[PDB]
Amino acid sequence: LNPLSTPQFDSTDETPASYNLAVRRAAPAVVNVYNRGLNTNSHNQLEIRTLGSGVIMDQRGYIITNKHVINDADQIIVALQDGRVFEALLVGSDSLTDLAVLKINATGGLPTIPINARRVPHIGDVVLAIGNPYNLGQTITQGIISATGRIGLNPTGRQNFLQTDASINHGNSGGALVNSLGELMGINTLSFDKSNDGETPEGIGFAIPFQLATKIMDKLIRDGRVIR
Amino acid sequence: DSTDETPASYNLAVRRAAPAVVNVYNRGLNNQLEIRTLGSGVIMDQRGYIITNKHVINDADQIIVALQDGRVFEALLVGSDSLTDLAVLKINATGGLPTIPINARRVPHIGDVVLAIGNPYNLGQTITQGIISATGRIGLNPTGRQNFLQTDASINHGNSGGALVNSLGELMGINTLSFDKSNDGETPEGIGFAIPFQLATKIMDKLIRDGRVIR
Amino acid sequence: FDSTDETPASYNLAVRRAAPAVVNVYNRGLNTNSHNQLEIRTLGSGVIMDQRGYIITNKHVINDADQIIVALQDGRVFEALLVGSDSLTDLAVLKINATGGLPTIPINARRVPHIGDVVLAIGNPYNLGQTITQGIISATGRIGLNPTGRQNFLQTDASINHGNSGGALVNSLGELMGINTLSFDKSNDGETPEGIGFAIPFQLATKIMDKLIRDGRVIR
Repeated sequence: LNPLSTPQFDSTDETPASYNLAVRRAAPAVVNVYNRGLNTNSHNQLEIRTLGSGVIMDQRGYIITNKHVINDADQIIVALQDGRVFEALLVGSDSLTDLAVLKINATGGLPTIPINARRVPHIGDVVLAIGNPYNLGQTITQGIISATGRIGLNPTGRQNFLQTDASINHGNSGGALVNSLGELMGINTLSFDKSNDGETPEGIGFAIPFQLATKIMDKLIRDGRVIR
Repeated sequence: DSTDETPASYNLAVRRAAPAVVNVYNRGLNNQLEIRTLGSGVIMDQRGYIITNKHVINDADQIIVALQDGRVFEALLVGSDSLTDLAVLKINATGGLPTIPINARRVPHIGDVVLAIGNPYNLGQTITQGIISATGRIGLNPTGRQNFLQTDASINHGNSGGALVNSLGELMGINTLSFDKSNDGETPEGIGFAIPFQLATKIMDKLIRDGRVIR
Repeated sequence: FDSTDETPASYNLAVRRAAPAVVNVYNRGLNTNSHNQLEIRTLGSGVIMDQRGYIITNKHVINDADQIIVALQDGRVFEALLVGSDSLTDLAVLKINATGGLPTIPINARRVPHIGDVVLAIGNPYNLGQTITQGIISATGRIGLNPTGRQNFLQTDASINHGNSGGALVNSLGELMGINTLSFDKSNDGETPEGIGFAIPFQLATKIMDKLIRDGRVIR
């Protein structure tokens, strides 16, 4: 076999501006989550009661999602972008953060979300939201970090939310907010649909910061509940 | 023009692509000709044929095309295709019309930055920015077997038939519909669909040659 | 892969440069039951244009105020005085009197917005607190008759909501490009428009401000 390498050939065209690198790194670890409930008022068949997204946090099969998504589920289904579908067990949940942890049991290696514990999110950072709006299939939307928390009391009622204008819709809750490197910045929350005044908000969404999310996950895995 | 290239900008894509995107008006008799609906169109190649969506020009008594340079021409229908929702128009202008950049070698990738170019609410040509959000989508309607690019570049009534382009100004798609199905009153945000350019060019060529898509 | 040494794409430089000079503006209404609390009649934003404490906002934000309150991102809160307003351009100028230095918005008088330029909108949507949203310049005025009825609006798809009016639209260098105003929120067909917002170009806004400061009003 010839010991010398052959030239590698590459595109002859200019490179389009793109966040595909972040997508390739992060999106395989973001799953579609389905809450199925027995329809008691029919023949007890399972049906999708609500849906959202989730993030595979480690190779063992632990997944973070939102508690409201999986509340009162008779069966929780997790679908990966490679086509695999699993039934998940509920490990635990925390109402104070609206986070829940699921566990799946898989034979083949699981993709995991990139996490850089030393990365500090900054206002103005470009972010991608990854989730399953309206069950159309995994969708990537792009925005920036609009705020990283609040000092004063405010309409979210919270002080540590990330805020973003990456389009968030029903189905995105529990999914990932990542930066342009594919690093997890947060877990997207429920969508903000209507203002107190009755206006339709545009480009206003919230996420639980990743540092808090991982801390809560670890507690739920270890103890099955958050003791404070 | 002495254009200042300093700020972060997609003006390069705009200057290359936007002159080739036209405003399309579907006018019907009343007493007189009123606008029934409107959209956009893309001047595709040196031949000067314009692509738009069939739903934009359907049942039109008169089709008007307005170029960004201020000229206004009646357009004549070359052909259309219901399955792909595409139509091709010709205008009676002399040649040399600005054309959209097209790169047949380019594969749209999820995450690519894109600009939507069209005429939302008859405001005049409008550029909005997003990314390719997904590929191979059946669209707003759950039943179909067509393939769409999905984008979060904001599109509104009046964008249909318009261009979706990348940072190079290359045509990625023809914007076609916005997802608007609500669960319980909320408004879907940032979910729009476009016909991939590769399909649009294949259908255009068939309509130019045969006047219809022969299947 | 290992992304530790990689740098996230960011417009934080523009935010750090411009955001401190963008204030929350509150139009307070006392009514009968809110004499001793802040009941908000109207919500908006404003831009500190110079160290003296002159602030640009929109006239509709401050119309009919019993009191005008301005809050800075550094936590300072001031009573603001109405210096003047211009109905034609829907601009108003406020004045605050502060002991400590004030942040001012970056201005590059030679820079002009171009279609496709990346922009950040900075304001106080829904009283959430200062919020940065990102879009591009969608249009720079219109030559002919159009649905805004005006010819000089910047149009942008940076998300704008109630509370943003009077705030800043800045480019990637943090330079002021315009003053955000009301967005297109409901079409005649009953649809909800997305990504259609308008701003007054900064050159026009600065001219109006200068006149209002000098005369208390635009003299024709």
